[PDB]
Amino acid sequence: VQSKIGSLDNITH
Amino acid sequence: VQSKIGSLDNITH
Amino acid sequence: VQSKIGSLDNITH
Amino acid sequence: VQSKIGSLDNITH
Amino acid sequence: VQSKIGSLDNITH
Amino acid sequence: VQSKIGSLDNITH
Amino acid sequence: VQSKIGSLDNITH
Amino acid sequence: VQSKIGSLDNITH
Amino acid sequence: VQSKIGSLDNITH
Amino acid sequence: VQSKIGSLDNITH
Amino acid sequence: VQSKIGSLDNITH
Amino acid sequence: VQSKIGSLDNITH
Amino acid sequence: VQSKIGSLDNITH
Amino acid sequence: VQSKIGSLDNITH
Amino acid sequence: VQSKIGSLDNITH
Amino acid sequence: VQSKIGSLDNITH
Amino acid sequence: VQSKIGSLDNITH
Amino acid sequence: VQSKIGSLDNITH
Amino acid sequence: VQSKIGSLDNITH
Amino acid sequence: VQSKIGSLDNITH
Amino acid sequence: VQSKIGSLDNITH
Amino acid sequence: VQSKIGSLDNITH
Amino acid sequence: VQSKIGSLDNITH
Amino acid sequence: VQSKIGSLDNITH
Repeated sequence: VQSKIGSLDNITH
Repeated sequence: VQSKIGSLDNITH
Repeated sequence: VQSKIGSLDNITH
Repeated sequence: VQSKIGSLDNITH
Repeated sequence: VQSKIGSLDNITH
Repeated sequence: VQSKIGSLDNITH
Repeated sequence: VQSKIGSLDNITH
Repeated sequence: VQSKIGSLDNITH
Repeated sequence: VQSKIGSLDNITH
Repeated sequence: VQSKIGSLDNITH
Repeated sequence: VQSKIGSLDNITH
Repeated sequence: VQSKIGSLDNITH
Repeated sequence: VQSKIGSLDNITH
Repeated sequence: VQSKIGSLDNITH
Repeated sequence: VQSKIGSLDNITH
Repeated sequence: VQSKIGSLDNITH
Repeated sequence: VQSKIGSLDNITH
Repeated sequence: VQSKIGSLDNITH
Repeated sequence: VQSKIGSLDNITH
Repeated sequence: VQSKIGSLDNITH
Repeated sequence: VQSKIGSLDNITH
Repeated sequence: VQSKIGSLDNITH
Repeated sequence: VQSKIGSLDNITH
Repeated sequence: VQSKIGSLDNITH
């Protein structure tokens, strides 16, 4: 509700 | 409800 | 509710 | 679950 | 589930 | 669960 | 009852 | 009852 | 009852 | 069995 | 069994 | 069994 | 079972 | 079981 | 069981 | 179950 | 079940 | 269960 | 209900 | 209810 | 209820 | 459900 | 559920 | 549930 997910998994390989 | 997903998996390989 | 997740796992390999 | 009730009964006299 | 009730009964006299 | 009740009965006389 | 309601599931293998 | 309701499922293999 | 309600599950393998 | 399961009842007299 | 399970009842007289 | 489980009852006289 | 009803109602006006 | 009802109501006006 | 009811109500006006 | 088993009802109005 | 089994009903108006 | 078993009801109005 | 079992097994040996 | 069991097993040996 | 067991096992040996 | 309700079973072996 | 309700069982071995 | 309610069991061995 009225929320934001910027990211969950930011993997740099 | 009135929410935003910018991204879930941002993989840089 | 009215919350934000910037990130959960930031892995640099 | 992630719901909302603005009102149920709006009675005027 | 992710629903909304704006009102149920709007009664005026 | 992550819900909200703004009001149930709004009665005026 | 024995449900998956209003949830998010992210799985990276 | 034994349902998947209002959910998101992201799977990356 | 025996449900997954309003939850987030992130799994990285 | 003879239940009101996940229902909405609105009765106005 | 003869229950009100996850329901909403609104009765106005 | 003959219970009110996770329900909302609103009664206005 | 092996019973007798002589009468039930004897009403006189 | 092996019983008798002579009468139940004897009403006179 | 092996019982008798002579009468229950004997009302006179 | 919720029955009228081997009973006698006498109603006078 | 929800039956009238071996019963006697006498109604007088 | 919730029955009227082997009982007698006499009602006079 | 209002029944009777005279016998079930009559074994002579 | 209002019943009677005369016998169940009558064994002669 | 209002019943009677004369006997259950009548064994002669 | 998977019950013996109002039944009679006689087994002789 | 998986019950003996209002039943009679006679077993002879 | 997995009960003997209002029943009769006679076992002869």
